[PDB]
Amino acid sequence: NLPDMDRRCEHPWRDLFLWAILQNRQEMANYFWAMGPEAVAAALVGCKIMKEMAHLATEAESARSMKNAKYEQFAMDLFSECYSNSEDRAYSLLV
Amino acid sequence: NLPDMDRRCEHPWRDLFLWAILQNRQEMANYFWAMGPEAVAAALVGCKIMKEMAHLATEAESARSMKNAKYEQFAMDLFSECYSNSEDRAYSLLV
Repeated sequence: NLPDMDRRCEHPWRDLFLWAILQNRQEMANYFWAMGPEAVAAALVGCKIMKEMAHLATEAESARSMKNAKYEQFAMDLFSECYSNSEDRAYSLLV
Repeated sequence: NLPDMDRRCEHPWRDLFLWAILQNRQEMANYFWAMGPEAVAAALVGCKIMKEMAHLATEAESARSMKNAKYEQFAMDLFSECYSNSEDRAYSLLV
């Protein structure tokens, strides 16, 4: 059921962001988020995955880093910019 | 019962740290601590000796300096570094 190994990924930045988030690589995750098409949803996904992995982390330092992921802050700030710009396209983006 | 005056001290940094701590010379004590083999235990010893001498100090300035010795802070920060590094060798160090 796996796709063709020879095909280009339809959402390459989405895939790279997921791959970097799933292994607590927050700098690359920030870069792939800043290079992605849908950044508010991506930041919310990153927030969810980080708070899900914070429970599974064995080391205290990694768990602390996951608990201080600040991806929800990225979503909030980007939506603040969007809502200041239009305040009507912002609702469409929300829905 | 005193040892040989001609022999090298087995723990020279330990002896210098004790000598500097016992006379409220905190800069040399910090140097000898930073140059010692077992620094968490040495910092805890310095904390103990400083809080013991703070009661015996006659002048208020010296007593204040002893009461602000911040050797326990050195032990805490070094153990924070050690616990962040391994978190398993840290327990062995503790025990």
